[PDB]
This record gives sequence, C-alpha cells and structure tokens, in this order.
Amino acid sequence: MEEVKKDVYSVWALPDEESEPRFKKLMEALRSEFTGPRFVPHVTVAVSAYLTADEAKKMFESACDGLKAYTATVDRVSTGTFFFQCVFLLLQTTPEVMEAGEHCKNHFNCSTTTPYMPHLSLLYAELTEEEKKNAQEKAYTLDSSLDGLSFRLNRLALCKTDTEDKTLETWETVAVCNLNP
Repeated sequence: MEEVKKDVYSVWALPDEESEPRFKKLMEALRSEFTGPRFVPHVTVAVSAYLTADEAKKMFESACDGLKAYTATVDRVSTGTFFFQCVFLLLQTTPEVMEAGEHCKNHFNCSTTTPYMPHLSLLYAELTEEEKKNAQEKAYTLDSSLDGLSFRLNRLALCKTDTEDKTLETWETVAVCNLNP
C-alpha cells in the first residue's frame, strides 16, 4: 500500500476574469454587513468521497479535459436554511450547467446526493429570517442587475474541503485548470 492519506474533495467551476470581481465585490460587501468568512466565488459541480491525492489528481485531469468552458445565468438572489446556503445566486438549470455537474460527478465517482441546484454562494452565515431577508435585499441594492446576469465558468478548482467546517479554514485549493472554450 502506497498512498494512505485520503480526503474529501470538492470540485469548483470558477467565474471568468470578467465577472469574478463583480462577485467578490458583492461578497465582501455582504459579509462586511452580515459578518461571515471570506471565500472565492464558485459554482460547485461535485463533492467526492475519500480519495488519495493521486486519485484526486487523476479524476481532476479527466474532468478538466472532458469539460468545456460553459456559462451560467443568474435567475435571482435566493436564501437558504443553513450556513452554506444563506444568500446565494440561484442559477438557471440550463443543459450545459446541469451536464457540467453530471459529468464532474461522473469523473469523481460521486454518490447520489440531492437534486443539483446550481448556485454561486454570496454569503455563508447563520442569520435570522429577518437578517436573511435583509441580506437578500442588500445584494440587489449593491447590484440591481443581478437577475439575468450570465457569466463564464472557464476554470475548475480542485479543493480539499471539510464540507462541515464553518470557518472555511480547512478549505484549500489544490489545483486549478483551464477549461477549453
């Protein structure tokens, strides 16, 4: 037996250079008003089970090569019921967005989870319904043209994530890859 360390990895589709700063701007604004951890804009496409570094590397390369750059479209700013789904951008369930998720889950041999609800989280926090309703309005206030906004996902990031760590301290990006147009 060679590689004995194994970790759970998250795979993220990353916004293009053009849209990233619009997203960061809004994230930094909302977390400075509702207090939450700092993290990069991303659209999760898969969460693996336990993988050695070498296995994750291989799955990553396969995903990267067999996935073309695609785009996502903001439907609206929505809110959730727990820490990681506080205020997020709900994305249109287009074929390309749904398939990217399907194909990445195929490559990292993911198990059945919940329906794919593609989204780009804007804030991770535990707020009351009022504070939540307020953060949502604020997103719009800060960026009134979010609805219908389309952005390009041109990179994938391989991330070691303790999907339950609310500090995001265990969250680390291992590798990043450019998706072909």
